Amino acid sequence: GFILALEISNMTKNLKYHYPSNAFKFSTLLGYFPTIMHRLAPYMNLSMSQKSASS
Amino acid sequence: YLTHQQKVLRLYKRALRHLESWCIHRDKYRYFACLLRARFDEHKNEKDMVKATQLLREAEEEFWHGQHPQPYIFPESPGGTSYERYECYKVPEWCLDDWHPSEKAMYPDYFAKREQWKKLRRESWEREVKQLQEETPVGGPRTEALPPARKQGDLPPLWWHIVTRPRERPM
Amino acid sequence: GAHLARRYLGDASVEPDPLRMPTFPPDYGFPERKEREMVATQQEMNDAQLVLQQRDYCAHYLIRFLKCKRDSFPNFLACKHERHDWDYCEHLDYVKRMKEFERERRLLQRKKRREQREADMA
Amino acid sequence: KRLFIIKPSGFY
Amino acid sequence: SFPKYEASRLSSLPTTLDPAEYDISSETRKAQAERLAIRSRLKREYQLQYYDPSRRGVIEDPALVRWTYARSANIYPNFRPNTKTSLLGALFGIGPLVFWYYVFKTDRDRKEKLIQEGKLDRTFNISY
Amino acid sequence: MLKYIIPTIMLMPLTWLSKNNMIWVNSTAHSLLISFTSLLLMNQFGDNSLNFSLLFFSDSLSTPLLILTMWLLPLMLMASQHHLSKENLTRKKLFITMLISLQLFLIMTFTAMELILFYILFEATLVPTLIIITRWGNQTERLNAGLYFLFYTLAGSLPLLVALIYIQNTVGSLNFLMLQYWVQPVHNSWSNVFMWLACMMAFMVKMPLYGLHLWLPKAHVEAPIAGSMVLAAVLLKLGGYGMLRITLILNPMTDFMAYPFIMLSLWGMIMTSSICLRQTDLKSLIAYSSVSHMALVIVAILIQTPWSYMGATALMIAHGLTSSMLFCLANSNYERIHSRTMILARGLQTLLPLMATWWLLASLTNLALPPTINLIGELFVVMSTFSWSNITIILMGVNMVITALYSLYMLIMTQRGKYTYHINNISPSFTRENALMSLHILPLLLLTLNPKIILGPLY
Amino acid sequence: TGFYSKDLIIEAANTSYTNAWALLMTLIATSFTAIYSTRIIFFALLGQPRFPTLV
Amino acid sequence: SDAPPLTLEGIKDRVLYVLKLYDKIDPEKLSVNSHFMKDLGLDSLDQVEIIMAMEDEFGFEIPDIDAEKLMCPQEIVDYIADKKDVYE
Amino acid sequence: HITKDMLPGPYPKTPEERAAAAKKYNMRVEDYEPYPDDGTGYGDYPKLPDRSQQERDPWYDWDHPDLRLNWGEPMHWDLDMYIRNRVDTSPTPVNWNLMCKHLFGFVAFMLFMFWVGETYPAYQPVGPKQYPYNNLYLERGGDPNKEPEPVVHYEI
Amino acid sequence: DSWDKDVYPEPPRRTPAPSPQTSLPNPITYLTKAFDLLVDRPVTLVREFIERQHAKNKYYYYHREFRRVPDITECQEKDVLCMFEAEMQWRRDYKVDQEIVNIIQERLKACQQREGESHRQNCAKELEQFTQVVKAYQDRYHDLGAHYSARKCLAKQKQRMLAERKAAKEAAAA
Amino acid sequence: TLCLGAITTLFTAMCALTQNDIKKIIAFSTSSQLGLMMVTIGINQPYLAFLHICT
Amino acid sequence: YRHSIFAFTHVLIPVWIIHYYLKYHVTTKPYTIVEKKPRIFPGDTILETGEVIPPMKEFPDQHH
Ligand SMILES: CCCCCCCCCCCCCCCCCC(=O)OC[C@H](COP(=O)([O-])OCC[N+](C)(C)C)OC(=O)CCCCCCCCCCCCCCCCC
Ligand SMILES: C[C@H](CCC(=O)O)[C@H]1CC[C@H]2[C@@H]3[C@H](O)C[C@@H]4C[C@H](O)CC[C@]4(C)[C@H]3C[C@H](O)[C@]12C
Ligand SMILES: *C(=O)CCCCCCCCCCCCC
Ligand SMILES: [Zn+2]
Repeated sequence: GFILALEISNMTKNLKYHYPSNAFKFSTLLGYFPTIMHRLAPYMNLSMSQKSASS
Repeated sequence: YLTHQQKVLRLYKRALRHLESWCIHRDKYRYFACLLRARFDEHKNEKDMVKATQLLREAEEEFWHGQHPQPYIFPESPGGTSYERYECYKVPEWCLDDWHPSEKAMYPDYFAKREQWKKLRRESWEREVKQLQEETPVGGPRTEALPPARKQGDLPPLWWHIVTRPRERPM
Repeated sequence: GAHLARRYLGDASVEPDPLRMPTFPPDYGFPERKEREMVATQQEMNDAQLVLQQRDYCAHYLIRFLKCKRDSFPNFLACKHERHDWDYCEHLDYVKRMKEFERERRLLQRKKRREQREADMA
Repeated sequence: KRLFIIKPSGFY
Repeated sequence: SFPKYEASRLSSLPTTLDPAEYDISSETRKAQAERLAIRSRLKREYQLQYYDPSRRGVIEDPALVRWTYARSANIYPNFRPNTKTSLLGALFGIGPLVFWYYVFKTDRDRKEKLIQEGKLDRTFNISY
Repeated sequence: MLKYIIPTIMLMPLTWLSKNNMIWVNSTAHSLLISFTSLLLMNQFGDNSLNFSLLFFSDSLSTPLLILTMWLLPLMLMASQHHLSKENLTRKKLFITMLISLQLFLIMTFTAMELILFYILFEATLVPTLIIITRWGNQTERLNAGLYFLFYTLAGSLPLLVALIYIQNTVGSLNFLMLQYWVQPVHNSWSNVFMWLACMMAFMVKMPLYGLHLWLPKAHVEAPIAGSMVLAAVLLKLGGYGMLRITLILNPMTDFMAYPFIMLSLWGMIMTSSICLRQTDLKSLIAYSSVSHMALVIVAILIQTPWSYMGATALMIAHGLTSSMLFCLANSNYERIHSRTMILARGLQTLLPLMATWWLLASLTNLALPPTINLIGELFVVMSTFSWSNITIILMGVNMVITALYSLYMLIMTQRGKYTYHINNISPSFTRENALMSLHILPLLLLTLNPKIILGPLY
Repeated sequence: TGFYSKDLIIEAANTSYTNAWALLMTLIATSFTAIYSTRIIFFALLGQPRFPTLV
Repeated sequence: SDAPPLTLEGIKDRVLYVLKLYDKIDPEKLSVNSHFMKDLGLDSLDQVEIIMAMEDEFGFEIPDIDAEKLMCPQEIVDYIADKKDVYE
Repeated sequence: HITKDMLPGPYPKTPEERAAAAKKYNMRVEDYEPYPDDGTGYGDYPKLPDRSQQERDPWYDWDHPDLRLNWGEPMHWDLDMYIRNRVDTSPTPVNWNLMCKHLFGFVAFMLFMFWVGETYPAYQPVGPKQYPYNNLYLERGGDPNKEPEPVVHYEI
Repeated sequence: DSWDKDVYPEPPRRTPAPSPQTSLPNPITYLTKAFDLLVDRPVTLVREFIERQHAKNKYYYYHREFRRVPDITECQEKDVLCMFEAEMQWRRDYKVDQEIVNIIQERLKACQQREGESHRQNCAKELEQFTQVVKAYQDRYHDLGAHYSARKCLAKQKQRMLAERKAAKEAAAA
Repeated sequence: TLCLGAITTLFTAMCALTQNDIKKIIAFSTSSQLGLMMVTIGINQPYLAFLHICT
Repeated sequence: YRHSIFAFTHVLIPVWIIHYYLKYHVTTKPYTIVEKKPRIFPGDTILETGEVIPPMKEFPDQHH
C-alpha cells in the first residue's frame, strides 16, 4: 500500500490532465449511499406523513 | 437575469476554481490556468450572438462532465466547514433594551453612547420615509436598490439594520 | 492454503473434510497407539479457573505460567521462559493436528487408489 | 481590543 | 462525447444546462423584470416596518397565514369523495389495519396451539 | 376522602372573599397546601386498598392520579395569570371557580367506589372543561372545538350508562369491591359483544383511540393554557383509569374483542407520530403526541398482563407531567409572538438561554430517555407486548424512531438556527415562567429515584 | 501500539474456519489503510505550501 | 480566533502587493484609484483573475454579483474592510 | 388583521378568479398554476416548483437567511419538508439513475460473494482440536451421573 | 451475623498465600497499608462513635405475623366476608412466593460470579434449585392475568389436576 | 458479524482514498478500524477485539 | 497547595464516605459485593486454613 500510494501521489505532480472515472466519483461521493438514502427515505417518509396520514 | 457577458465570466470563474481543485499544486494549476485562458481567448471577440450562445452552452456541458465531484469550498462560504459557525453568537442590538439597570451600570459609557445612536435613528426616520415616498414611481419600486442621501445632514434611507448589524466574530 | 484449491477447484473425494474428520478408525495403521498423557488433573484446572478452551493437553504448562506471573508481579517482563514452554507445547499440539489432516488426506488416497483396480479389473 | 459583547439579559 | 443530464424529482436540472436559460426572448425578459417588481414591492412594504424605530412586535406575514390555513383549515372544503380519494383512503386507512390483524391473529393462533400441546419452551418464563 | 373534598370546596369562598389583588396569591398558596396533604394517600398496603367508607376508596392506581390531579391546580393558576390580567375581576374569579370545580369532580372520580357514582362524576367534568374552552379560548375555532369535545364524549358515555345499569340489575351491585368477588365470566354471545363495546367505547373515545381522536387536536389546541394542561394531563387518564377498572368484569371476552383496538392503537401510534413530523402549529404537534402516547396505554390495558398494567400506570403519570410541561413551554412563546406557528420564531436559544434548557429536558422526557419514568413506563409496555406477539416489537420500534425525530425537530425548529430578524419583543423569561417549568420537570425526575409509587396495584 | 492488536487479528483471521470473501476484503482494507494514511502525510506535510500568504 | 485583526492600511498594502505581482499591471502607474478597465487596459477576463487572487489572499470568497462590480483596488479595500468589520 | 378575502379558497374555474388568486398570492398570473382539481384539498393554493431551499441563492439578502425566504413570498406547500434540514433536491454531479445502479450493483455483488465465500470457507489444514478426557464432559455442563461415551485421543 | 447464612450460603473462602519470586516491591502491599491507615482507621472511629450512641437509646421493631385463615376453597360462593379474608391471604402468599424466587435467583447469580470460569460445573446445584422453584411458581401464578385472584388460581389448579388425572388413566392403559 | 464487519472495513476504507477533508479521512479511518473490530468478533476472538479498542 | 486541597476534598473525603457506605451498609447485606474466588495453583498455601495444595505430576520432558 505504501509503495502504491507513493507512486499514485507522485503522479499528481505530473503535468498531465484529469480524466474523472466512475470508480473515482463512487468513492468520493461515499458510494452514493448518503445521496440516495438521505434524499429518498426522508422524501418518502415526510410525504407520507402529510399527504396520507395528516391530510 | 444574467446577460451573456455575466454568464461567461461566471463560467470562467467556476472553471478555474474546479480546475484548481483537480490540480492542487500551484505550478500545475498555473499551467492549466493559462491553457484554459487561451480557450476563452480563441473566441474572445465573437460577433454572431447565436454562435456565441452555442459556444457558451457547449462549455457548460464540458464543465458539468469535468467538474470536480468534491470541489474546494472556502471555510466560511456556503457549504463550507465554517459556514454559519458563529450565527449562534450573533445577538441583535435590541436585546440590550431589555437589560436590567444593574447590568447597564457596568457599561455607563457604552450605553450613554448607545442612547445617542437611538436618538439619531429616531430623529432621521420621518425624513427617510419621505425621501423614499417621493423618488418611488407612482405604482411602486421596480428594483431593490435604495437611493443615497441627497441633502447634507440626512442619512441614507433604511440604514439602521445594515449599520448596527452584529460583527462577524461577535465573541 | 494450497489444500483449499484442491477440495474445491478439483477432485473433492481425496481431500479431507474438516467438519467430518477423522473418518477411518484410529487403529487402521499403528499396530498399537498410546493415549495422550494429560499431566494436569480436573481439580487442578478447575481450581486454576482456566477458560474451558484452555483446558487442553497443554494446560499443565499454562498453569505453571500463570502461577509464575502472579508471583513475579510487579515484574511483567519476567516469566518469559514459562510462556515459551506453554507456547511450544501448543505448537507441538498444532503439528499433531497437521499430521492428523495428512493421515486422513493419504488414507483417502487409498480408497481412490484401491478402487480403480477393483473397478477397472471387474 | 476589548469590544462590547452583545448578549441577551442574563440577570433574570 | 458529453452524456446528457437526466433530472429527477430529487435531483433538479442545473440552471447552466437548462435550455430556457439560453433561449432569451422578449417575452421572457419582460416576465423576469415583471417578477422583480413584485419582489421589490413586497421588499419595500417589509422594510418600511422592519426599519421602523417605534415598532415592537411581530411583522405579520400574510403569506405565512395563508400557508398554515391552506394546510389545516382549507383541506376539507376542497375535498370531493371521488374514485381517487376513496381508493387512496381505503388502502392506506383500512389496508394496514387488516394486514396487521392477520399478522397477529395468525401469530397468536399458532403460539396458542403450541402452548396447549405443551411444545413451546416456557421453562423460565414467569414474567408476562 | 372528606379531608380533601372539603378543603377543595373551601378554595371557592377563599377566591371570592379574598382581596381583588390577592386572588392568585391566595388560591395558589392554599392549592399547594392541599397538594401537600395528598401524600397521606400513600398509606397503601400490599393486599388491601384504602377503603375509607361506603362511597370513596383509594388504591395504588387512583392514588398517583389523585396526587397528580391536586398538584396541577397550582400550576394551572400560575400559567393563567398573564393572559387573564386584562380580564374583569368577576370573570377572573369565575375562571378559577371552574378550575376548582374540575379538581373537585376529579378527586371524587378517581376514588368513587361505586361505578355509577364514578359515571356521574366522570361525566360532570365536561361542563367546566367545556366552559373553559369556549369562554376563555382565543381563536374562533374554540366554539367548534367545544362541540366536538362534548358530543364525542356523550356519544360513547350514554351507552355506558345503559350498560352499567344493566350490570347492577343482573349482578345486584356496582360497588367495585363487590364486583371483585361476585364477578362472573362473560359468555360469548352477540348480547355480550355489545355490552363489551358499551363498557369500553366511552373510555376509548376519551383516551383517545385512533380514529376517534379528532376531538383532541381541536380541544387541546383551542383551549386556554390551563384547559390544555388539565385536558392532556388528567382528563385523558379518565379513560385509561376507567378501562383498568371496567376490564375486571369483561373476561374472557376481552381476549378476542381487543384485536380491533390493539390494531388501531399499534398502527395509530405510527400515524399520529408521523403527523407530528409535518405539523405547522407547535401546539398542535404537542396535541398529536398525546394521541401516540395514549396508544401504548390502550394496548397495555387490553392485553391484561401485570407488566402491561405497571407500564400503563407509569405512562399516564409520566405523560401527565411531560405534555403539561410542553404546553406551558409552547404557551411561553405564544405570549410573546402571539402566534402558534412553529416556524415563525426561531433561534430562540440565543435570546432565552435558560428556557432552551427546559425545552431540552421536556424533549428528552418526551422521547423517553432512560431512566426517566417515561422510559420505564414505555419499556414495561414493550416488554409485555413482545410476549403477547413478538412481531409487535417492529411497530413499537418504529414509533420510537419517529418519536425522537419529531421531539428533536420541535427543539431544533424553535430553539436553534438563526433568530427571526423582525421579532424584537422577546423579553427575558419571567420568574413565573421559569418556576412553572421547574415545577413540572423536578417531580418528573425525582420520581425516578422511587418509581414504585407510580407503578400501580400490580406492583 | 497498533501492532500488538491489529497484526494478531490479521493472523488469527487467516488461520480460522472463516468466510473466504470476508477474509479477502479484510486484507484489501489493510492495503487501503496505508494509502489514505500516506495521503494525509503527503498532502499536509510534504510538498510546497498551498495555504494563504498570511498564516 | 487568535489571528491578528486586519487594519485599513494592511488591507491596502496587501491588495496592491498582489497587483504589483500581476505582470499585466505596471507598478509605476498602479494607484489605489487606478481603474482596471479605463486606466490599465485590462479586459474583464483579467478582472475575474484579479478578484480570484484577492480571495486567495484573504481566504474568503467574493460572490460573482459583487466581484464583477469592483473595478478599482480602493473598492476592493472597502469591500474587504466591510466584510471583516475593519474600522481603523 | 387578515380577512377571508385574502385567504386560500376553492379551485379557480373562470379566468377572472385565476387573476384574483394570482393577485392574492403575490404571483404574476402567468406564473400562477394551482394543483389539479382532484379533490384532495389543495384548493387554489399555487403549485410552486418542487425545489429545496438549498437550491436558492445563498448570497441574496433574504429576509429569512436560514429559510432562504422573503417576507410576503408565497411558500411552497411542502416548505417544511424542503428546509435545509430535510429533503434536498440540488443537482448532483452524477445522474440519479446511474447512482442507483452503482450502489445497487455494489451491494448486490458483495452479498453474492459473501454467500459464495460462506459455502466455500477457508480453513487451515488441521484436524479437530483434541480436549482431555470425555471432551471436558464435566467441565462444560455434563450430568455427573450419566456415563459419557468415552472420547479417546491418540498420538501420531 | 447481619444476615442468615442458611438462606444466603457463602462457600468457605480459600485465599492462596503470598509467594513472591521477585526483588521489586509489590505496589499493592504498600497501598494496602496506606489505605488502612488513611481510610479504614478514621472510618472505624466514626462508626464506633455512632455505634456507641445507638446502645444508649436501644429500641426494637418486630416482624408482623399473620395467622392462617380459611382459604378460598373453603368459602361459599358469593360469600364476600369469607372470600375477602381468603383473597387477602392469597395475595400475601403471592408476594412471599415472589420473593422466594428472588432469593434463589440471587443464589444463581452470586454462584456464577463466585466460580468464575468454572461456573458451568460448580453452579449445577444452584441452577437445579432455580429450575424447580421456577416450575412451581409458574404452575400456580402464570397466565392468570392482571386481574388475578384466588378464584382464578384455584380454577387453574383444578384444570391442571384434571389434566394429570386424565394422564394417569392413559398411562395405566396397558 | 464477520460479513457485516468485512464489508464495513472495505467500504469505508475505500471512501477515505479520495476524501479531501482531513477530519473526514480520519472519520472513515475509524469506521474501517471499527469494521476490523467486528471482523474479530466474527472469528470468535472477543479479547483481540477488546485489545484493539484500547490500542 | 492547590493540589493538596484537591486531593483532600475530591479523593480523601469521597473515599471515606464510599468506604463507610461499603463497610457498614452495603457489605452487611447478602450477595451485594460478590468477589470471584481467588485462583488456586498447584503448590499454594491457603491462608485461612494453612492447607497445602499438592504439586502437579512430573512433566516428562520437552527441552525445546
Ligand atoms: C427499523 C426501521 C425503523 C423505521 C425508521 C427508519 C427507516 C427510515 C425512515 C426514517 C427516516 C425519515 C425521517 C424523516 C427525515 C428526518 C430527517 C431528515 O430530514 O433527513 C435529512 C438528512 C439530510 O442530511 P445529509 O447529511 O444526508 O445532507 C444534508 C445536506 N448537507 C449534507 C449538505 C448538509 O438526512 C438524514 O439525516 C436521514 C438519513 C437516514 C434516513 C435513511 C435511513 C436508512 C436506513 C438504513 C437502510 C439500510 C438498512 C440497514 C439495516 C437497518 C434496518 C434494520
Ligand atoms: C488544583 C487545580 C489545578 C491546579 C493546577 O493544575 O495548576 C485547581 C484549579 C481550580 C481549583 C478548584 C476551584 O477553584 C473550585 C474549588 C475552590 C476551592 O478551593 C475548593 C476546591 C475547588 C474545587 C478547587 C480545587 C483545586 O484547587 C483546583 C481544581
Ligand atoms: C490458506 O491457508 C487460506 C489463505 C487465505 C488468505 C490468502 C493468503 C494467500 C494464500 C496464497 C496461496 C499460497 C499457496 C502456496
Ligand atoms: Zn400576550
